[PDB]
Amino acid sequence: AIQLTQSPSSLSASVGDRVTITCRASQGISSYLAWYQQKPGKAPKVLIYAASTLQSGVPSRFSGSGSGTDFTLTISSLQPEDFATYYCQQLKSYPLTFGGGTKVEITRTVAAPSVFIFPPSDEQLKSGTASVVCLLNNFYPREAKVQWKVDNALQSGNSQESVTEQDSKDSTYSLSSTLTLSKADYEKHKVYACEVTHQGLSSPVTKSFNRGE
Amino acid sequence: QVQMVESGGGLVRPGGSLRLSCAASGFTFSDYYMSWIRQAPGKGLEWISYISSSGSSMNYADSVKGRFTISRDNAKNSLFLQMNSLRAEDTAVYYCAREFDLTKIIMVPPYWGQGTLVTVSSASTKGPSVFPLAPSSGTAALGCLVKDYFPEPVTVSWNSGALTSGVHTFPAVLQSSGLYSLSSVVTVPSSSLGTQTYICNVNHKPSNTKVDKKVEPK
Amino acid sequence: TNLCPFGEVFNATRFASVYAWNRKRISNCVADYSVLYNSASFSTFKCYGVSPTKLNDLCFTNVYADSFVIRGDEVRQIAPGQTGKIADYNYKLPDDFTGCVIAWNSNNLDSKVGGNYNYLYRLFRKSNLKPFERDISTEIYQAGSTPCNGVEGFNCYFPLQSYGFQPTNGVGYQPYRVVVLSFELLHAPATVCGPK
Ligand SMILES: *[C@@H]1O[C@H](CO)[C@@H](O)[C@H](O)[C@H]1NC(C)=O
Repeated sequence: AIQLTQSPSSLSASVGDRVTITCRASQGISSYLAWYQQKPGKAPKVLIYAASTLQSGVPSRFSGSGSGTDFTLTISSLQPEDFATYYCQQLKSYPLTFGGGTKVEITRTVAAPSVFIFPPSDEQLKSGTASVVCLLNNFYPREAKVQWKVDNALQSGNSQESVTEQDSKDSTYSLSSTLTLSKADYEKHKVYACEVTHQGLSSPVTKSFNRGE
Repeated sequence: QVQMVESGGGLVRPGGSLRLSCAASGFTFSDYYMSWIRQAPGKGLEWISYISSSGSSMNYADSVKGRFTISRDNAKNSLFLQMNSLRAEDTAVYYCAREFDLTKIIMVPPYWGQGTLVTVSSASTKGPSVFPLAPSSGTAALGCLVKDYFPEPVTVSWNSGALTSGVHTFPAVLQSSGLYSLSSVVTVPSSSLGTQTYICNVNHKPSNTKVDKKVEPK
Repeated sequence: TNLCPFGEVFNATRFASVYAWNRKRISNCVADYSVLYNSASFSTFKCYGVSPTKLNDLCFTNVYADSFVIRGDEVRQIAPGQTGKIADYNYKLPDDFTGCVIAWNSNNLDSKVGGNYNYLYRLFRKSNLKPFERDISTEIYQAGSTPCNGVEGFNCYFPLQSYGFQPTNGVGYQPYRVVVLSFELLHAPATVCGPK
């Protein structure tokens, strides 16, 4: 089984930079090579087949070269929508095999988050839990801290967050922290606060509401 | 237009059986070798199986030999993957792919379906509840909170796909209860909050949940 | 003496693939080649250098029955000097072929709802077959410029194709049972004679 060795396994680069990715086959495979692009939560799509033929649609920023054992994928001017994981596939012979992937991130200027807080809904309260959600929209870099405060008491153990992948237009991130309390506990308190720390803010931003408007 | 649509994914007991199906159109199906390739959550691409154009040859990666069997029906433009003795390592997104054209000798690009997720778990299916993330009190933010479902995936859209600018659908988080949760949010002009209608469409196939929640002020 | 066993040939439960066509040697028996034609359930009955109702007053050393399954649009190939995948890579009739070609539709025995993959034919070959040759090799076929190392891939295809007979195919893609009778007269005591 032909083994493929792809380098590097991740890289970051600025918009407009040239990005180069390489694949090394354990055997001659002449030109029987495809390059795939896989965007977040999508299926892999072929950019180049036969080592250097552009698939229809694919922007001409993309090109490939090599023959035998050493192949190269070039994005001549990295664009925001190029955030993806790239794979090489050997097509000489079954079992078909793949390189390990190359996560391509975009280097960007600093952007502060826009912060929103969201009280639990009328509906969910009837069920016996309360979910308090805090949104951090379109910031950069990824690092961020959310602290929950309930009547000024710092919460611990009762929040989970997740972050999106880099946005395909402005290369920023978004994050969503959710605080989970029982209906009883939630109603024992008035002030619900989301305190956000991020490199783009001079001082932590707090967004808050009072239970029951 | 080449189209490859997969189906039959979902929740399977550890040790049980599932049969995936790949429907194809836009090309003379019987001319092409086909393959199943799978991608585990967060991992890379693993090829597992191929069948030749006419069904006279087939083979399997080692992690799958003895347990899975590939087949095709050239009258129905359909590829199949029968999966037996499933286990935790088999949880993945399974893709079907059309590869070599024995009719010609020119290299053609492969074509892949969209994937289907099979989850090998003993836990029970469970449909989500959907709660609005009501907006403002300019650019306003609103959303939907899809809570307590199993297994993955859940899909969200906004205004039946009419609203796409400004959406962020977050990765599902796995709570201590063993159920997942997921939020989806949109940024929207403040003035449009009286005029324009905002609905989020949640669909959780493993429990046949399809819910539309109006997200509105107050 | 005894009767020739054409019933075993024509009414055999299993028929070979054409790439691996079966030859039976008919010997020491009395044959009514009319009673073969009289079973007028044959869509093809073409004879070469001979005729039914004349096979009954003729004696030969050996009679050969080659049998196999192909598809409807390939029957036309089971004839001398024909070209095509069957005539070139599976079963060639010589220029001096002397015998009859008898075929008939077998959709009721040889198709299956998911497709029957038991019946195969060779699609690729480096060289045309010679008359009455048989190639049962299974080596991967190099359709391109690079070797195949015993393994399928781009331009490296296992040569045998599956017919995949299904009952819903149009006639040209349905299975036909073929029997080719070849009559041979060596300088030796004849042992296959008509009743005459
Ligand atoms: C095949 O079987 C049928 C039905 O039993 C019979 O009538 C026919 O004569 C047989 N054919 C030969 C060649 O014996």
